[PDB]
Amino acid sequence: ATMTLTDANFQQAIQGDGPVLVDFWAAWCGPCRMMAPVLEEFAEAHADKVTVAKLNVDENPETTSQFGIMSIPTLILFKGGEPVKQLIGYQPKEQLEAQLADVLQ
Repeated sequence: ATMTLTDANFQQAIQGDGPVLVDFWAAWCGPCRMMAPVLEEFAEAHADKVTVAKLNVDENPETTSQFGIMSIPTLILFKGGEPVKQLIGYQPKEQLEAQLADVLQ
């Protein structure tokens, strides 16, 4: 699948006609430093059923600003440019994969 990306490629990911998990963390956020390793297992667990596309939020102001993406750790799931769902805060796997099941199903 996809992997870590930057601003001009955020778009070129989210436009795609498949589950693009955009994995918003940042270089300082205490809980995102603990969710990022949780989100490494959450990459592996379905690694080619979903794009996972991790980035340091501050580097991509584009469309981050539009969807209120200062609440990091944040996880938007896109396809076709359309965010079908958006999750925030350190959810465990059993809550994340449950909420996100509506694209893993």
